[PDB]
This record gives sequence, C-alpha cells and structure tokens, in this order.
Amino acid sequence: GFPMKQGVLLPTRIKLLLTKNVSCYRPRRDGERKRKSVRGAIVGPDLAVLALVIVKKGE
Amino acid sequence: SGNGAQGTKFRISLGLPVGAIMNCADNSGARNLYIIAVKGSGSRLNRLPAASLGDMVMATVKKGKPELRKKVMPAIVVRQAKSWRRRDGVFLYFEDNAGVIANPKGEMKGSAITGPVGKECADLWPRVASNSGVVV
Amino acid sequence: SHRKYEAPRHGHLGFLPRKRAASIRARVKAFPKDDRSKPVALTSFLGYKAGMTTIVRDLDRPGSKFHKREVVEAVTVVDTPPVVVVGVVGYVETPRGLRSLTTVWAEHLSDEVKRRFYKNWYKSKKKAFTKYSAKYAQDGAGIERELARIKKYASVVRVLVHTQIRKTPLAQKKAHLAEIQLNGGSISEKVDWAREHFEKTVAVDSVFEQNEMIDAIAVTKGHGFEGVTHRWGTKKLPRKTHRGLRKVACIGAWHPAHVMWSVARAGQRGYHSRTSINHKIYRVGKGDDEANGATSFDRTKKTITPMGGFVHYGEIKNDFIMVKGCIPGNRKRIVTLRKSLYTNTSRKALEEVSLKWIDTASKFGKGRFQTPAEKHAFMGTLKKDL
Amino acid sequence: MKVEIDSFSGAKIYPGRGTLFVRGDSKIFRFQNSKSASLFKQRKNPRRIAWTVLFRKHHKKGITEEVAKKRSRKTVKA
RNA sequence: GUGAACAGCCUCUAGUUGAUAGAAUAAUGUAGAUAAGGGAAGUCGGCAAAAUAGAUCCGUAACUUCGGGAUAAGGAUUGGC
RNA sequence: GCAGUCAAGCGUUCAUAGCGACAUUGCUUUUUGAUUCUUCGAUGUCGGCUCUUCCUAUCAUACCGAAGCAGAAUUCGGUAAGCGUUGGAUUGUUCACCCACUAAUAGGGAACGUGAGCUGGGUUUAGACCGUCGUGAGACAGGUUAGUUUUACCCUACUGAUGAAUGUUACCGCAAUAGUAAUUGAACUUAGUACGAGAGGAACAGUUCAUUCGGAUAAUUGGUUUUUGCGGCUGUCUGAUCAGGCAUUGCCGCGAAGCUACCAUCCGCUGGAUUAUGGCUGAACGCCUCUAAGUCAGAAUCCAUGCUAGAACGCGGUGAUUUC
RNA sequence: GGAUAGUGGCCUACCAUGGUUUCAACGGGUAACGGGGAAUAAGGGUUCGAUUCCGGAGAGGGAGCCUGAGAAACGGCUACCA
Ligand SMILES: [Mg+2]
Ligand SMILES: [Mg+2]
Ligand SMILES: [Mg+2]
Ligand SMILES: [Mg+2]
Ligand SMILES: [Mg+2]
Ligand SMILES: [Mg+2]
Ligand SMILES: [Mg+2]
Ligand SMILES: [Mg+2]
Ligand SMILES: [Mg+2]
Ligand SMILES: [Mg+2]
Ligand SMILES: [Mg+2]
Ligand SMILES: [Mg+2]
Ligand SMILES: [Mg+2]
Ligand SMILES: [Mg+2]
Ligand SMILES: [Mg+2]
Ligand SMILES: [Mg+2]
Ligand SMILES: [Mg+2]
Ligand SMILES: [Mg+2]
Ligand SMILES: [Mg+2]
Ligand SMILES: [Mg+2]
Ligand SMILES: [Mg+2]
Ligand SMILES: [Mg+2]
Ligand SMILES: [Mg+2]
Ligand SMILES: [Mg+2]
Ligand SMILES: [Mg+2]
Ligand SMILES: [Mg+2]
Ligand SMILES: [Mg+2]
Ligand SMILES: [Mg+2]
Ligand SMILES: [Mg+2]
Ligand SMILES: [Mg+2]
Ligand SMILES: [Mg+2]
Ligand SMILES: [Mg+2]
Ligand SMILES: [Mg+2]
Ligand SMILES: [Mg+2]
Ligand SMILES: [Mg+2]
Ligand SMILES: [Mg+2]
Ligand SMILES: [Mg+2]
Ligand SMILES: [Mg+2]
Ligand SMILES: [Mg+2]
Ligand SMILES: [Mg+2]
Ligand SMILES: [Mg+2]
Ligand SMILES: [Mg+2]
Ligand SMILES: [Mg+2]
Ligand SMILES: [Mg+2]
Ligand SMILES: [Mg+2]
Ligand SMILES: [Mg+2]
Ligand SMILES: [Mg+2]
Ligand SMILES: [Mg+2]
Ligand SMILES: [Mg+2]
Ligand SMILES: [Mg+2]
Ligand SMILES: [Mg+2]
Ligand SMILES: [Mg+2]
Ligand SMILES: [Mg+2]
Ligand SMILES: [Mg+2]
Ligand SMILES: [Mg+2]
Ligand SMILES: [Mg+2]
Ligand SMILES: [Mg+2]
Ligand SMILES: [Mg+2]
Ligand SMILES: [Mg+2]
Ligand SMILES: [Mg+2]
Ligand SMILES: [Mg+2]
Ligand SMILES: [Mg+2]
Ligand SMILES: [Mg+2]
Ligand SMILES: [Mg+2]
Ligand SMILES: [Mg+2]
Ligand SMILES: [Mg+2]
Ligand SMILES: [Mg+2]
Ligand SMILES: [Mg+2]
Ligand SMILES: [Mg+2]
Ligand SMILES: [Mg+2]
Ligand SMILES: [Mg+2]
Ligand SMILES: [Mg+2]
Ligand SMILES: [Mg+2]
Ligand SMILES: [Mg+2]
Ligand SMILES: [Mg+2]
Ligand SMILES: [Mg+2]
Ligand SMILES: [Mg+2]
Ligand SMILES: [Mg+2]
Ligand SMILES: [Mg+2]
Ligand SMILES: [Mg+2]
Ligand SMILES: [Mg+2]
Ligand SMILES: [Mg+2]
Ligand SMILES: [Mg+2]
Ligand SMILES: [Mg+2]
Ligand SMILES: [Mg+2]
Ligand SMILES: [Mg+2]
Ligand SMILES: [Mg+2]
Ligand SMILES: [Mg+2]
Ligand SMILES: [Mg+2]
Ligand SMILES: [Mg+2]
Ligand SMILES: [Mg+2]
Ligand SMILES: [Mg+2]
Ligand SMILES: [Mg+2]
Ligand SMILES: [Mg+2]
Ligand SMILES: [Mg+2]
Ligand SMILES: [Mg+2]
Repeated sequence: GFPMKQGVLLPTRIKLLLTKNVSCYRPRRDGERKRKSVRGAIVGPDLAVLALVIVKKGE
Repeated sequence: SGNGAQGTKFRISLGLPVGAIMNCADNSGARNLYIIAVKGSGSRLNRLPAASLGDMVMATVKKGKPELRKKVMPAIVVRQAKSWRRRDGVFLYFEDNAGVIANPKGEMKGSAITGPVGKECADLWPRVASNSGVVV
Repeated sequence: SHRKYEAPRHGHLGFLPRKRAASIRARVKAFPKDDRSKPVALTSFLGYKAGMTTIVRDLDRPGSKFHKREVVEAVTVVDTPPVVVVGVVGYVETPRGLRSLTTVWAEHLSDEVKRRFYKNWYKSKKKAFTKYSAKYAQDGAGIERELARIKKYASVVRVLVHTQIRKTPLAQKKAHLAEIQLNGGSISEKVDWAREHFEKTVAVDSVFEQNEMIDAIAVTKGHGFEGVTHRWGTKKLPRKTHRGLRKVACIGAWHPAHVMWSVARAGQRGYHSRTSINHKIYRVGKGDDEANGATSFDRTKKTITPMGGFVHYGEIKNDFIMVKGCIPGNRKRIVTLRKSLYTNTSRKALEEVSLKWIDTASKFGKGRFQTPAEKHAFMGTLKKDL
Repeated sequence: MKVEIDSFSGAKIYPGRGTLFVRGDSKIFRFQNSKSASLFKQRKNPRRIAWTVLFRKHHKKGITEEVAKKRSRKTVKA
C-alpha cells in the first residue's frame, strides 16, 4: 500500500522526511516533520494499482 | 546447518574456516566469535572445516563479557565477507563476518542483532527472523 | 606400516590411459535401444561447439526454495547446420561381435565430404568415388542388390552423414563424416529410409525435441604435458622440499619393486574423448529465423550471437542446439550429440523448460549491451556518427 | 527480471553480471564489473569520473532533444 | 641531478658492448612476482614470505646502576603551483 | 594379541539372551623375547609429510539372523574390504592425553612401505652448561644448547610420445583383452503416527538439499597481467614543446584474451546373476524337515549395460590405386 | 569582524603573554539539587532537608531541530546508542 510520489526517482521504495504542503503526508502538529517511506515515480511490476487520467479519447 | 533448523540451505560458498574470528552481531555481551568447528561438516585429510551462512559453528568468545569467555557455545553465521552466488545469479558479499550466539535448538541468546542478515540464514533459523531487522 | 591417515585415491581409474585420443571426433561407443514400433529417424547428430552464454528462466521445482522464482543458468550453444545423408552401412551379428557387411553410398558426393578422403586435396586429382558413382549409370542393379543384401541380413542399420561445414563460420573446409544408427522400424524400412535420403539433408528438429536429456560425446581441450600436481590433483608439496615440489613424494613402496599403473605420474592432460550425459536441451533454434535470442517474454528481435560475435568462433547462422550447462570439447571442435540411452524421469528431466531472456551482450570483454540498438540508446550519439 | 544499474557507473547490470555489496549500514551497491566496484572501493567520487552516468548527467553531456518543445496536450470542455 | 649522503637510480669525461649461437616456450626446476575469503588452523618451531620504514609534529609505560628503557608504545602530516 | 572346547557359575527364576570358573585345544607374527642364518671391501638409523596397493581379526555404510528386541535405543551373530575412516591443543615423537566435528572418526601388512622423494625436531661424532660419579683424563639406556642430508644421462618399471615391416594410400567401423566409481548425511512429508500406562517414539513410498569422490567446462563472479593495452607518479637524460629513453618488467590504478578456483558452473547410466538369510515343494525316516533331486525370493557383492583404451604380429566394410 | 534578541574569547583573524594559588588554586570525593526550613530544648552548638513553597535540572542515554511570542519541548519531530 505505499503510495508513490510524483517526480522523485527510483522505481523502488525509499524513506524521506516530509513537511507541510508535501505529498503523502498530513502533519499532525505545527512544524511537525515525519520520516515516511514512499514508492518511486517510475512504474514497475510491484505496483498493485496505477493511477491514470485521460488526455485524449480513443475510438 | 543441523539440529533445529527447519528448511534446507542450498550450497552457499564457504569462507569462514576454523580459527576465523567474526563479529558477534547480537547483544549477549560478546563482540567476537572464534570459530572452532562447523556442525554438519565433511571430513577430508587436511581440509579445514568452514562455515558459510546459517551454518552452525562451535565458537568461543575472545572479547566480551567474562561470563561468556573461556567456554564453547553454538553460534550461527549471519554475515560473511566472502562473495557467494545465489540461484538467482547474484554474486553478493557482506562487509564483515558476523554471527550470534545460540543454543543447539537454534534459539538465540541475545535480545536482537545489529546489522543486516542474509535470507539464507533467516530462511533457515526461525528465532533469527524474529530478532533480525533487515534481511539481505 | 599402513597409510596412517585415510584419504580417497586421487583421480578416477576408469579414465585411463590419460593419452591423446585417436581423433577429434570422439567415438559414439553406444546407441540407444531400438524400438521398431517408432518411425525411422536418426539417433545422434553432429555439430560444432560455438560457445556459452547465460539464460534466465522460471524454475518449476515443486518443493524447492527457488520454486517458481527466476534462476540464472549457464548454457552452451552448438552450431548444428542440417546434416546430409550420403550412405548406409549394414552390420550383421557374428560370434565374435558385430561386423560391417556392406556400405552403399550416395550417387553424388559434395566436395565437402569428398576432401575427407584426402590429405592433400588440391594436389590430388579428386578422383574419389568416380568409378563408384558409375554403378548407377544403368538401372544399376548394384546399389539395389547391396541394399537388398542389407535387408535380408544386417539386423542393425546405420546411415553415413556428414556436416555442412561450408555453412559454418569455421575455416576448416573439411566436412566431418560419421555413422548414425537408425532406431525406427523394420530393417527393410530402415534401409529404405536411408536410400530415400541419399544426397538429401536432415535437420536437428527432426531428431531432437526440446527439453530432451541428451548426451554429448567429444574430445576435451588440449593441455600438453602436465605435472602430476595439476594432472591428478595431488597435494602440492611443502616449500622446503629440495628437488621440486609439484610432485608425488613416494612414487611407490619398495615391494612390489616396480612403479604401479595406479600411481599418479606426469603426462598428457586433455584431448581425452568423453561421453557426458543428461544435458537438457533448452532451445532448438533455426538459422532461418531472426529473433533467435528472443523469448515470449523478451521478444526483442535478436539472434543468439553475442555483440561482436562468439569469441573465437564467429556467428551462428544455422540451426543450433542450446543445452543447459557445459559439454566436453572446446570452441570450434566437432561435437556429437546423442539421444540418452535410457528413459529418465528424475523430476528434473521432464521439466517443461521455458526461457525468459537469453544474454547476448559481448563475450570478448565485460559487455554491457544486448543489442547495438540498446548500446546507442543508453549511449547517445558519438563522434563516429554524423 | 529487473535490469539494475551500477551504483557508481549507472550502467545496466543484466541478470548475473557484476557484484552486489551490502554495506555495514545495510545500504546496497550493485556493480556491473570489477572496474566500477574497484573505483567505489577506492573511494572515488563518480561525478569526478568522466565516463559515469551521474557524471555526464551532472555535466550537461548529450541531452538536446529530451529537453525541447513537446506536443503533449489534453482534451477539455464537458 | 635527486637526497642527509663517497647510498641507491639517471647522466658528462674516459671505457666498454667481451659471457657459443638459432628456433620454440611441455612437464619439473632456478631466480623475480600476484592472489579472492580466512589468518599460523601449516610446522619441531612463523622456516619462508608479508608487514614496518624517511622526515616534521604530537604522544610515550613498567623498571633503572638515573646514565637509560625510547624511533618505547601510539598518532597526524608530506605533491604541485 | 586373538579364537575355541567341557559347563560349576553369573544372569529375579533360567548353565549357554548376553556371559563364563576350573581345566583343556588352538590361531596370529604391527608385542617382547629367544636364536645368530644373511649383510661389517656399509643395504643410510626415528618421526612426520606425500602417495599407492594389500590384509580383515568390520568402526561406519548394504542385506540379514538373535535378544533378558514393546517403541526408541542397544547388544550378539551372518554375507561382506564395494566404499569411507577426519579438523585441532601439549609432545621430535610412535604412543599417550584431552578439544571438536562426524555415518564412522576400525586395526594392520607392503625391507616395522616410503631420505638420488622431502624434512631433520629426536637419536648418535667433533663446541658448550648443569646434575651424579671419578683424585684425574674422562663417564652417565641423566638434563640442556649449537651442529653440511651428495649423484640419475644407464637399464628396467611407470607415465605419457613417435614408429619399420605384412602391396600402396584413404575414409568409415568391429571389440578380444585390460581398466572402470561413485559416496555418505540431513530436512519436509509419512507423523507426534505405529509401540507404550507413561515417558517416550520409528520406519518403507514421495519431495528438497547437502558430504566425500570423480570427469568436464569458462556465460557469469573472482584470481592472474610483458596486452607492458590506457591513464596516473617519482628520478634523471634528449635546450623547451611535442614525444620519448634509462631505473635487473622503475612504481601505481584500471585492465581484455588466455589460463583458472567448491572462490566459478555443468554432468556422474540400469539390466541380470548371486551371498547371508527367509521360503516353496519334498523325500530319506508312513511323521517331520528350505535340501538330499528340483525350486522362489535376496546385499554397498558379482557378471553384464554404460564409460576409457583398442591387440602397433586380432578384424570387418568402403574409396581411390601411378606409364618415361 | 562575525554571530546573538543583545553584552562578552560567544566565535574568528591578527597581536601580545597573560590568568588562579598556603588567604588552599588545581585535582579528588559526595550513599550532593540549593534554599524556606526539620531534629535536638541552659547557652555556645551538633545533625538533617529526595519530599506540600521559591529557584534550578531532566524526561531511557545523547545530540540535533521544526512550530512559536516562549521549547533546544520530549505525554513534538529527526539521527545515533541501549
Ligand atoms: Mg554444510
Ligand atoms: Mg596434516
Ligand atoms: Mg586477555
Ligand atoms: Mg523478541
Ligand atoms: Mg588404514
Ligand atoms: Mg560385399
Ligand atoms: Mg604451470
Ligand atoms: Mg632444505
Ligand atoms: Mg630407496
Ligand atoms: Mg578481473
Ligand atoms: Mg667533464
Ligand atoms: Mg659462460
Ligand atoms: Mg648472459
Ligand atoms: Mg640459447
Ligand atoms: Mg614457471
Ligand atoms: Mg595486481
Ligand atoms: Mg589470501
Ligand atoms: Mg587479522
Ligand atoms: Mg602455530
Ligand atoms: Mg592467534
Ligand atoms: Mg623444538
Ligand atoms: Mg609440537
Ligand atoms: Mg623470517
Ligand atoms: Mg600487498
Ligand atoms: Mg619496550
Ligand atoms: Mg599542502
Ligand atoms: Mg565343569
Ligand atoms: Mg543356578
Ligand atoms: Mg533362560
Ligand atoms: Mg600384538
Ligand atoms: Mg640379526
Ligand atoms: Mg655388501
Ligand atoms: Mg653391515
Ligand atoms: Mg651402498
Ligand atoms: Mg647394514
Ligand atoms: Mg637401496
Ligand atoms: Mg527371557
Ligand atoms: Mg564372543
Ligand atoms: Mg546368521
Ligand atoms: Mg576395497
Ligand atoms: Mg580385492
Ligand atoms: Mg585425531
Ligand atoms: Mg597438526
Ligand atoms: Mg602439533
Ligand atoms: Mg593426564
Ligand atoms: Mg614386522
Ligand atoms: Mg623403515
Ligand atoms: Mg637424503
Ligand atoms: Mg639434529
Ligand atoms: Mg643427523
Ligand atoms: Mg629443540
Ligand atoms: Mg655433542
Ligand atoms: Mg664408553
Ligand atoms: Mg648426554
Ligand atoms: Mg640438540
Ligand atoms: Mg648456529
Ligand atoms: Mg648416470
Ligand atoms: Mg614405455
Ligand atoms: Mg615391398
Ligand atoms: Mg567417498
Ligand atoms: Mg510433525
Ligand atoms: Mg511398559
Ligand atoms: Mg569435485
Ligand atoms: Mg578442475
Ligand atoms: Mg571470458
Ligand atoms: Mg574478471
Ligand atoms: Mg604507461
Ligand atoms: Mg616529472
Ligand atoms: Mg603546450
Ligand atoms: Mg643511456
Ligand atoms: Mg644498475
Ligand atoms: Mg613486477
Ligand atoms: Mg580474465
Ligand atoms: Mg542403460
Ligand atoms: Mg548376467
Ligand atoms: Mg536355500
Ligand atoms: Mg544344496
Ligand atoms: Mg539330507
Ligand atoms: Mg554400487
Ligand atoms: Mg556411465
Ligand atoms: Mg589395430
Ligand atoms: Mg583394416
Ligand atoms: Mg576581543
Ligand atoms: Mg604562556
Ligand atoms: Mg586546607
Ligand atoms: Mg548526587
Ligand atoms: Mg544538603
Ligand atoms: Mg540554617
Ligand atoms: Mg558532639
Ligand atoms: Mg530541597
Ligand atoms: Mg537520592
Ligand atoms: Mg527541559
Ligand atoms: Mg524510567
Ligand atoms: Mg527532548
Ligand atoms: Mg509521559
Ligand atoms: Mg511536558
């Protein structure tokens, strides 16, 4: 269930420190930064779900 | 390999022959383990018995809590600096040689272990998977 | 006194003498049992060891720790361009063994195999089989009678095939001729099949299915004169030993007062004829098939030849056999693959192997790229371009 | 069957090729050959080695069409 | 010239190029080397080999006939411009 | 040192499951003696290292019979040397004695195998110290230390390698004879099952791995580096630059190819006939008996299959066989 | 000069050679938080105060830091050790 984060690197999982305004992180206190794991931004066979949006319809 | 180890260890490259001293990765009070034997080893004239990973060795504590010294005790290898190869074709090697004190059944003596571990060892000793942080 | 410590003997005794072999083409000393209920087909084949490579495939071992997990295995590939049948030899049973009765030959013979009967082909007048081919001029009644003899007698039949070395990157130019036993039906049906294939060609797919356990027969690599240390594995002697140390200290006891055959001595290492068995066939490739190195999962249009070609051999442009592991013999040597002499289930055999990816990166160095396209893709444009 | 990249060179390491090193801090390093592994083991800085990817990437080497105007637009208005 | 130096290594003057050749490069040698992981388990014994090394700076123990031990041990540093 | 015979006894009861007194009969020649045949115009002194083959009085492994064998374990015995029998601490040691692994860590022979194979620690010359003895020189199956280990080119043997002559030459083959190899363990499952009151506690079939051994092989990984292939470095020398020489391969990093490692990967066949043993049928001997005739099963044995060599005085099939 | 909210060797560069000490520096010890106070009643003292009030320190051991007016917070985060 680890969510990916657009734009970072590495179609593998890593651990970063997230802050306010950052993806995959809802702070719980003022100035609270937390170290959490995130999946890369390069699709891989480990993904259970892919999020996609249509930008042109087909036939 | 031996008594109390569920599963079967594929032949993993050797490299820890008798006399080798390896870091003690648990918190039993011992920091090194002088290998003196290898449970389930072969016999060939002048061939020194060696342990590779998950192998059960008989060792002594050369530097550590005086209550662990001057005596022989079983130990399980969790890290070996000699590069070996897995059936998935990876030639991998750890940074050191390390083991943890254990009883014949395979139960450990330390609370946990410091440092990574090889899956071949975790996949072989159940009480190691519990006290091991990150495998492979 | 006694040995004072036991240790197994150094070296195997059923592999003596450790002398040079009689010929590069190791002899197929045995053929599989013959069930005449099946149709007539060859029992062995000729090829040339081209080299090795690596392959990745899923393992189906119901109980292994690597079950259904990918594994990386080593494999060799032997260039096996279709062989050509040019003769049939019948053998009859005698109280002193099997003996050849007659050898009917094809009407025309390719110069490839013709030069085999010569040692200086250019100087010679190339008159081999010239008079023979002529017994075909009339209805011929010679060929028919000798074939008829093979039917009435000669309870075992063999075809005379030879390699199409012209279709191989080798420079030898000398074909390789050999006898192959027919393990099909009725002795008459056997000789019939042989006659019907005179001057015709036969491919590997017609003799080897995929995933079959096959044996390999060939002459090992040459090493010349070797010290007893490496020729037999004897223990290196201590440093302080005067008069050299890569030897055996006690060549033998005072009695018997003779060196014994079973003692390890210095001699010729290599060039021995060996018969390795149970080599599973991974791929049976066709030369007239691009994407030879492609797999249902990989799908890239690439042949088996590594980038830059097979080191010391070249490229594989014909049918080929890819066997799991390594086989005796060295690059460019004539090899003989033969169907195993026994049914074997073993749960290791019968494994429906299915390749996933075949390495094609250069072998003449630590290659990084599979295809020239991949090289340019990961590398960009260079000065030699544009 | 993943194709990894060198932790020093950044080149594709196909299955089997190269070596794998598990540092004391459980950090992993994959090498395509003895060369990159030796440079790493020598404590050499990749961005100081003219032939590695992270050197070329950090040095503006060979990318002119990957960064240019594109035609990636969307469908709108319901 | 390098450097502490009549050291070693390279050079000027002067003097040599005199040691049976030729073709190969099997084993085994003599002499010169390297070796993954382990590190004396080798062995009568660390024999052999490896490691150390200059210089500047810091740091230096028991013991002592006070003179020593002591380069004790243990460290950092060294190019070029 | 090893093995018997008789059977008073031991073994709850019970001589002989496993033992065995008193006596008595033997085998063995790695014990020690006894002898003094051979060697004193020399046969090089103990130990270990190395390596080969042999013996069986079998430690393990294969198949069995017996038990005071319920299971587990163990013991006694049979056929058995096919196979294996280790790693260390002190000791010059053999031996011994521990530590430790192991299926087991069995005993022996081979001029107490093995020094032109090594090593030389011990012993056992010459130097030297101490103890004991002797007035002394000197002595000590007393204790220390230092002390040159020579030669193969011959023959044979063995290992490998050419080779005249059976018309010439060439290709494909046969197979006599010889050699021959595989080995042992663990786990899952069977199964907490059989057996037992309980504690305890198997195995046959199946599967996954491993040990010892062997034959190959180099895709991968590692080692090797005169690729002196590329780069780097010190000293000098060619006025500088460029580019190079020299420094017993000057040094360093990388380093293909080759070679190569349980430091790497691959492969290591299945039929038959037997042993012990258990049986069938069945007399002798109206009964009974595996045996006397005949007969079934059966072992890591044996003969084949397979594998190696191919008799240079064993062989078959086939091609071509010369003009000054 | 820098840094601080600000003074200041707080820190840095340059410079100098000062600074404490038998009137006990320096070091060691403490089964040491300090104080309001408590116990013992001739007086002078002797002994105790972890503990209701004031101040200080800490939040398993350290270090680091975000938010803020205020924290080097811990019933906040981050890293290492246990
Ligand atoms: Mg093991
Ligand atoms: Mg030894
Ligand atoms: Mg100590
Ligand atoms: Mg726990
Ligand atoms: Mg023995
Ligand atoms: Mg005929
Ligand atoms: Mg050599
Ligand atoms: Mg010597
Ligand atoms: Mg001799
Ligand atoms: Mg390399
Ligand atoms: Mg001058
Ligand atoms: Mg001379
Ligand atoms: Mg000379
Ligand atoms: Mg010469
Ligand atoms: Mg040499
Ligand atoms: Mg090197
Ligand atoms: Mg080493
Ligand atoms: Mg060390
Ligand atoms: Mg030692
Ligand atoms: Mg030591
Ligand atoms: Mg000594
Ligand atoms: Mg000793
Ligand atoms: Mg020395
Ligand atoms: Mg070195
Ligand atoms: Mg000293
Ligand atoms: Mg400097
Ligand atoms: Mg009596
Ligand atoms: Mg009685
Ligand atoms: Mg009884
Ligand atoms: Mg005796
Ligand atoms: Mg005598
Ligand atoms: Mg004599
Ligand atoms: Mg004499
Ligand atoms: Mg003599
Ligand atoms: Mg004598
Ligand atoms: Mg002699
Ligand atoms: Mg009873
Ligand atoms: Mg008895
Ligand atoms: Mg019996
Ligand atoms: Mg035997
Ligand atoms: Mg025998
Ligand atoms: Mg022992
Ligand atoms: Mg020893
Ligand atoms: Mg010893
Ligand atoms: Mg004792
Ligand atoms: Mg004797
Ligand atoms: Mg002797
Ligand atoms: Mg000698
Ligand atoms: Mg001596
Ligand atoms: Mg001597
Ligand atoms: Mg001595
Ligand atoms: Mg003396
Ligand atoms: Mg005397
Ligand atoms: Mg004496
Ligand atoms: Mg002495
Ligand atoms: Mg001396
Ligand atoms: Mg001579
Ligand atoms: Mg000979
Ligand atoms: Mg003649
Ligand atoms: Mg074995
Ligand atoms: Mg169970
Ligand atoms: Mg009971
Ligand atoms: Mg092997
Ligand atoms: Mg080998
Ligand atoms: Mg290669
Ligand atoms: Mg390499
Ligand atoms: Mg250079
Ligand atoms: Mg220079
Ligand atoms: Mg310039
Ligand atoms: Mg010169
Ligand atoms: Mg010189
Ligand atoms: Mg060199
Ligand atoms: Mg290489
Ligand atoms: Mg068979
Ligand atoms: Mg038979
Ligand atoms: Mg019978
Ligand atoms: Mg009978
Ligand atoms: Mg009878
Ligand atoms: Mg067998
Ligand atoms: Mg075979
Ligand atoms: Mg012949
Ligand atoms: Mg013939
Ligand atoms: Mg100031
Ligand atoms: Mg001062
Ligand atoms: Mg005072
Ligand atoms: Mg306190
Ligand atoms: Mg107080
Ligand atoms: Mg007061
Ligand atoms: Mg008082
Ligand atoms: Mg208070
Ligand atoms: Mg307190
Ligand atoms: Mg606080
Ligand atoms: Mg607490
Ligand atoms: Mg805090
Ligand atoms: Mg709290
Ligand atoms: Mg609070």
